[PDB]
Formats: sequence, C-alpha cells, structure tokens
Amino acid sequence: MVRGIRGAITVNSDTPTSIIIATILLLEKMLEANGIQSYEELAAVIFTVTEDLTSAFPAEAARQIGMHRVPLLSAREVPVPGSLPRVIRVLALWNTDTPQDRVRHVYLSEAVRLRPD
Amino acid sequence: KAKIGIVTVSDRASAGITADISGKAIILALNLYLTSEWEPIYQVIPDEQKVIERTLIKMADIQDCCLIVTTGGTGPAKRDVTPEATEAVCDRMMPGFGELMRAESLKEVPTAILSRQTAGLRGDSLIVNLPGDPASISDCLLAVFPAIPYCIDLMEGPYLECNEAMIKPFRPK
Repeated sequence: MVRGIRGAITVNSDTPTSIIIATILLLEKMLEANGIQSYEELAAVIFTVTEDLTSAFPAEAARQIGMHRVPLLSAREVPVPGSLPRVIRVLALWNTDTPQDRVRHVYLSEAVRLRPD
Repeated sequence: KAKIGIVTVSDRASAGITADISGKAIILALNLYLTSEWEPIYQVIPDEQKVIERTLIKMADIQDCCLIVTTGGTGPAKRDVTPEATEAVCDRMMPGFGELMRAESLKEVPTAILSRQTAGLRGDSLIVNLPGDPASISDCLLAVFPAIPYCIDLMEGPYLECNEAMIKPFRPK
C-alpha cells in the first residue's frame, strides 16, 4: 500500500546553490503538508529536471537534510517546447494507507501554474 | 567563531500569518557556502523603521555579527523602509553592492530599477539588503557574496572559508 506525492518548484538560474536550496524547500514542504514524521516512511524519491538545469543533482539536497538512507533517483524531463523552464519535479513513494484524495501535493514558485487543482 | 545576522522584515511574517521562507533560504545558502564554523543570529521584525534600526545595531554592536543580511521592504511601496534603516545605522555606505544586484536582475526583469536595496558598514560589520522575493534571494546573494569574505578580511574580522563547489570567493595575495 503506497501513495505517490508529487512536487514541483522552479529556479531563476542554473546554479548548484539555487538547485539545492529549491529542492530542500520543496522536499520539506511536501513532508510537512502530509504530516510525515520520519524519513523511514519513504520507500524512494524520484526527481526530474528540465533540460536547462544541469549544474547539480537534486539528490544532494536530500543528503543535506539527512536523507542518507532514503533511495534517490534522478532523470531528465521531456523537453516539450514552450513548457515551463527550469522545473524540478519530485515523485515521492510514501508507505501509508492515506486515501488518494487526502494526499497533499505541493507546487511552489512559478510551478503553481502546472496544476490548476 | 563567526556570527552572521539574518533579519527578515515583514509584517505578516512577524505576526505569525505566513512562514518566513526567505530567511530560511538565506540560512540554507550560508550553510552551503561556508565550511568554517559560524553561528546564525536570526530575527523576524515588522516593517517599522525604528525596529529595523535597533535590530541591526544589536546584531552588529552587541552580538558581534561580521555580516548582517536583511530580506524585505526594499521597494517603492510606502511601508518599504528597510534601506532607510540601513543608511541610519551605517557610518559608511557600500554603493557597489546596490549597483551589482540591480544590474544582474536587470538582465531578466526590467523592474529591477525599482529596487532600493543598498549595503553599508557599521564599524566592522557589513550589512547587505536582499530582496523580499524568495525566488530572487539565491541569485542575489550569489552575486555579492564572492566579495564578502575578503571585505570582512579588510575589516580584521573572521576568516570565512567557503566550499569551492558551491561558491568561489575572491582574495588577492
């Protein structure tokens, strides 16, 4: 019994500092918005970045906040022309029995335009 | 051990309505920049000029902060009075900081000329104004910090040491 948590955030530039900070902020807001106490509830966390973000792996942000024992994997987002630039997307696999409609998903900064809810 | 001040100027934040975020990003950025030992002095205060003046003075004169970083209230709105509070507590102004942050944001947003951010020195403490928008804090802090450790050197302050993978400061020999 697993539920996916989706997250997204943008950055103004492709710098290692800005990528890590934004991922730390996003990751911690998806955890708070679902009342997740310990990292041991996470089966894995998957990241995607757009073509214009290459200066750092988003996985370093998880180790920056103590997710050394959490499996992480990153990949490249589909380069759709005209889509939102410099987006870091997250799919966290949450070990819980929470109903689907009660899982809270977090879209931050310019990435709020991605979902109209 | 070095001490760095972080001042968030926001009415809604200090009242408890909204979370800081902007101050959190500044502290996260400093943790990525610095490898040497440092201690954050963090304050959230409303948009009252006299409160900002006292908060900067306490951090610089009482708590011995070699660098104080502010976020919020640097625009043309009526309640935006952070630049005036910074000029009040500083005996000397650093005009190069304000010029650079506007020149970098001007590459992207034309309204960067509406920014009134500035920077100055109170004794041997450096005070720098950052924007209120959390998205702009990383880019703005990253543009000026390469010069900050050498500035604190010239003021006979702590020797800040940086992670060269996150930011590369400049120091002549």
